[PDB]
Amino acid sequence: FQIEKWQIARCNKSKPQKFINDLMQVLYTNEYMATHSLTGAKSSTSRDKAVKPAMNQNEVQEIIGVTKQLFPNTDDVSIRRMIGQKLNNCTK
Amino acid sequence: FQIEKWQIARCNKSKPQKFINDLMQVLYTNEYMATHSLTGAKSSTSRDKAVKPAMNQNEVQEIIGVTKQLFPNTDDVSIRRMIGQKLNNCT
DNA sequence: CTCTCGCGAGAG
DNA sequence: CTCTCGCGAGAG
Repeated sequence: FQIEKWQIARCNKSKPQKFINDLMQVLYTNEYMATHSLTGAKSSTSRDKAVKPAMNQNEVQEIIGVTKQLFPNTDDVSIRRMIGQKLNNCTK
Repeated sequence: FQIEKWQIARCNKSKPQKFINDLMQVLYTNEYMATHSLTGAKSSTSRDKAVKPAMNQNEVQEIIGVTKQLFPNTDDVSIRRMIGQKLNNCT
């Protein structure tokens, strides 16, 4: 699993969160992003509810590497939160 | 309100979050940080308990300014989240 | 305390 | 859709 330049060409380059919003939209359906989390962990505030399965960690790490290449001043922890932010803003 | 170099000098320079954690512990008591949020916004979740009041926004901008001088490639909004993380760290 | 991290309101 | 930003479990 390898993100290509033609996928990267379609994505806002002004800001990392904007790049992530565009790239996730190129790679994934809305239904997929609404039903998965970054890590598959239970939310501290979800009691006795379905736990969303994790993204493919190979796809996560490719997403992070491509983002890091275009945004050298963003770091691992920030890009992870940004992928989570996009996933959190998708509804079934 | 101005942050002095003697306060900056007591702080980890390796990572912005470590710097912010050190800097805020030099400026504020644990109990102050325990009981404030960055902006004083009402929780999206716990709507019953009293709302933690905001930090002083002048102090916030002086912290972001001093952070930005040492970590010029960290953006303003990340620094705001890091100030938030450290307040949360005191709860 | 510290970090990571899924979630939510409510206003753009 | 998109952002800011507070809660809070669990492992460290």
